Amino acid sequence: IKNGNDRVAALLVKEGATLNIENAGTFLCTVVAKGDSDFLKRLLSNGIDPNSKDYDHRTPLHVAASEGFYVLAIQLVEASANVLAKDRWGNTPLDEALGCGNKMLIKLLEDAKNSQISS
Amino acid sequence: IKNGNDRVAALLVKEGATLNIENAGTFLCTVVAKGDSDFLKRLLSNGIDPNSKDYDHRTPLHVAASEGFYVLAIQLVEASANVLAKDRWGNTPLDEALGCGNKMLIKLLEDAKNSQISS
Amino acid sequence: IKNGNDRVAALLVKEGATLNIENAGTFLCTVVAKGDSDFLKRLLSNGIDPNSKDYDHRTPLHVAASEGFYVLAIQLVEASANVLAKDRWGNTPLDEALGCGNKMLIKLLEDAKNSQISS
Repeated sequence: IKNGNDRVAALLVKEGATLNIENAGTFLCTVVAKGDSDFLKRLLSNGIDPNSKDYDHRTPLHVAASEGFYVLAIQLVEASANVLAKDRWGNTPLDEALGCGNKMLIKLLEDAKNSQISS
Repeated sequence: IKNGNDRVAALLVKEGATLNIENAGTFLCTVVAKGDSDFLKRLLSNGIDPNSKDYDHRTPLHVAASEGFYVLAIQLVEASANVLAKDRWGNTPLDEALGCGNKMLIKLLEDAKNSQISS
Repeated sequence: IKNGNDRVAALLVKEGATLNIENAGTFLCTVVAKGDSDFLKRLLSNGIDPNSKDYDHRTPLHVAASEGFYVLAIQLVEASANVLAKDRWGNTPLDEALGCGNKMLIKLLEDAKNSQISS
């Protein structure tokens, strides 16, 4: 995946390939920090769980809201990985999105959270 | 350092060597999550920064103090680690240790706070 | 174990070896005094008794809990160490940990006490 050769990965997943990595929550949290949107798109194509949390119990929804990224959050919201999960500090990702700002993306995040809460 | 070969590690220090790891703050706070002490004790002997910030600007002192690591906290402050730091939301490591609740850690944090005040 | 050569240590275990040290209780409780975590962890892998009594009939759990060693306490109880022990004057390790004062240690001691009650 990191080499950009997704064609080979199709054969592997057809044979029963599983993407298991230690401390996946930390790995899935630092990818959005670098802004590698293309790299992140291939990750969810492998069926990896996006609800993993780091040592501080922070889902990728928390960092995406704090980072103020709209494109990354839109793809992450499509994965449907929780709506509002309390962290060690006790702050829900929805609350972090409102505090961070970005009303253009805050409304989209709120609508995505409302849709997730409705389901 | 990974295999504990301090004899070989000390040779490189004399001949000239340093630790160049991507996401030093993120990597260092992950080590303290497991709880190993000897692995990171020799790391500080190679000149690694103990105050490196993670993606959430969280010092390893915050990780050690919040979970309840005590023997590791004194090791970190032995490397002149800052104690008046703040997190992304805003919280001092001494306040975080006091918030969790530990008489022994509060006294150690107060001593660290006194050292910072004395400077 | 002294030099950390676990590779050589594991060979002796397979070929047949054991630790025969005079005053095992006195020696073991001295290990936790300095606070090294890697040294005593491999000791339990060789079958050393974690409940060996010292000259004052003090278990290593009492030494770790009284001073405030938390990461070592979970290591000792991982070797099926007794938690309802008594000292020469008479004091449970859970009571000693509670007497010193530690919210994290009290919960761990209560969990250890629950395991002893469940048996």
